Amino acid sequence: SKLDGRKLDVAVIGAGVGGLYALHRVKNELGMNAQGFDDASGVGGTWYWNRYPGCRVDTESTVYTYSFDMDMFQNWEWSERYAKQEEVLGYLNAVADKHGLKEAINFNTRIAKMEWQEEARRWRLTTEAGETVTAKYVIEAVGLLSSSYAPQFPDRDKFKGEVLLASKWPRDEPDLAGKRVGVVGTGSTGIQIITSIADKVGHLHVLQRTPQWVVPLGVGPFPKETREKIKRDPEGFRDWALSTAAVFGFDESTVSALEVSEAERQRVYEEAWQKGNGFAFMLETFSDIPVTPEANKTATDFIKSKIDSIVKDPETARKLTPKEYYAKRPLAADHYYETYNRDNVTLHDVKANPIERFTENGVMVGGEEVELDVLIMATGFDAMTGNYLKIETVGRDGVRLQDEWSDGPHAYAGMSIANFPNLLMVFGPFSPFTSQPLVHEWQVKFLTNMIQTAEEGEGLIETSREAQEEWVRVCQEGMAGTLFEVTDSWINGANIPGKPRTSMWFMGGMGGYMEKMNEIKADNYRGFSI
Ligand SMILES: Cc1cc2nc3c(=O)[nH]c(=O)nc-3n(C[C@H](O)[C@H](O)[C@H](O)COP(=O)(O)OP(=O)(O)OC[C@H]3O[C@@H](n4cnc5c(N)ncnc54)[C@H](O)[C@@H]3O)c2cc1C
Ligand SMILES: NC(=O)c1ccc[n+]([C@@H]2O[C@H](COP(=O)([O-])OP(=O)(O)OC[C@H]3O[C@@H](n4cnc5c(N)ncnc54)[C@H](OP(=O)(O)O)[C@@H]3O)[C@@H](O)[C@H]2O)c1
Repeated sequence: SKLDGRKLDVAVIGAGVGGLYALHRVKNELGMNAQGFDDASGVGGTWYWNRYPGCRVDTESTVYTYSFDMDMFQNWEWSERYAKQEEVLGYLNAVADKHGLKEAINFNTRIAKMEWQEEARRWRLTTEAGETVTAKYVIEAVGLLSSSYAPQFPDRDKFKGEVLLASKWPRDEPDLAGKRVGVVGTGSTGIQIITSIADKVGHLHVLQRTPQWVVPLGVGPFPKETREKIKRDPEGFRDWALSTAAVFGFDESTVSALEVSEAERQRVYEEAWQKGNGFAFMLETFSDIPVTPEANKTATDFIKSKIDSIVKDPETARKLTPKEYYAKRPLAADHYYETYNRDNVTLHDVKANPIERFTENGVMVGGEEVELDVLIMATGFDAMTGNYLKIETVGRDGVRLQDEWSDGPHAYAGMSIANFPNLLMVFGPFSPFTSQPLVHEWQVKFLTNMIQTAEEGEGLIETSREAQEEWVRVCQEGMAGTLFEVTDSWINGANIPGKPRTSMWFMGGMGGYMEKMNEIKADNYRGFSI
């Protein structure tokens, strides 16, 4: 192998949003000998793999975009407000084409192991094919929502049909027309598939373990007026977006739902309902919706009244009504609840009627057979830690990341890990809960500036255990003051049997994150030893 034996300054793991910019920064902007690695055959990460029907971003294309190339930031002709998967993938390919990244990426190359060599001051990487690559620094951009999860029901051998994984959709597009199709899952992926295929399949069986509080997305044209605002001052727009908590293209509300009149609550929620977008409904309306049960109930009572008015069959309306708080990743899709009024859609509550096993012709659900041609798993991810822990990662004195993270992840600022020198993450665990591209850019700029500083001397970046544990503690405390603390979902690991259930996010928003990180940088990179 020509790769075998290669010696790099920087290895970038991943060629999604994070890895592409990380590689551009170290190779093109900083002039380092750097290459990327991805098990995918091309760039795009998320947008390369998730080719399922209806896949689309929930962040407006004004903010789900790079800003580092100011020409593309102001002039890329996004076709609509919320870009579909193919368009995002096309954009990432155009970025990689323009900046010569593909020639510096080793595609179809999975990193199986990385081991710190203290005397050599290098990381030794082993690919799945057994090739050895060394790098002074590793920038790990393997994604928080990249390790697919799907239950394996008994007797799959008996089933004559197809079982598809939405997050690793087949490269040859499946034929769904006229078929009996089951969808397992009603998170963001499931609701996109459901609304995309309901009028194409012969019959759609929605296998719903837990309904969530869906609001409209507001699919529509690209906001020309925001783009005019950007062109006055694209850096100012970028900086404004980063100053918000979620970086979703709006200012979060500072008004408590409980300090206004009932008429104002109704006005605000109706306005947000017509505007669309789940993050806006949860955060642009009032300030305390995911904080107190009383405020949360004003929002869910509103959504419940919509469900009841839309869904013709009352029992179906009740099955679509969650019992949990509105305290998961907020969901949005257009014409969602109306789907259940179709004569070819059946909703199954598979908490009350569990999926028991496969049969020859379908699936057993609460004691009755549901005949299926196709079963689509929209079941999410071993989130946050899944793909980090798939790389055997050996740090100082042989310490294994698998052991360090045995009770949950521990990391400093979502970018470094104590006992793993010169290993930097893009948007790792304990990052802020934000839209990702503009925040990836900010983090990449922060960590590559640390690399450049390290390269002026010894070339060693170590992170303090105490700083890491204090960062983790701040994230735990922030979660513990919200309803996310008492609402199980992938956000706290509860969706994976056996997985530690714990806080894994910084909860102060991007504005608060940057303030903390800038204070750390100003205090001679407190918690880092460079
Ligand atoms: C359906 C879906 C919709 C989403 N919508 C939004 C949205 O609207 N707004 C938003 O902000 N975020 C959204 N996200 C989050 C999305 O993950 C991020 O926006 C972003 O795409 C993540 O980029 P990344 O580079 O961090 O990781 P990824 O996109 O996951 O890319 C990581 C790449 O590295 C590969 N890789 C992993 N391990 C290895 C290894 N050992 N060796 C070699 N290669 C490896 C992976 O296979 C992958 O190709 C969505 C995610 C999904 C799945
Ligand atoms: N529109 C977008 O921008 C978009 C689209 C897709 C994904 N994403 C991102 O990716 C994240 C994950 O979304 P996702 O929908 O793929 O996954 P998800 O939010 O984890 O939802 C998974 C769904 O599958 C059900 N599920 C999991 N295991 C199951 C099992 N054994 N048996 C039956 N049902 C099971 C889950 O029910 P339970 O609730 O009972 O566990 C849930 O309804 C999103 O929250 C979001 O951050 C964004």
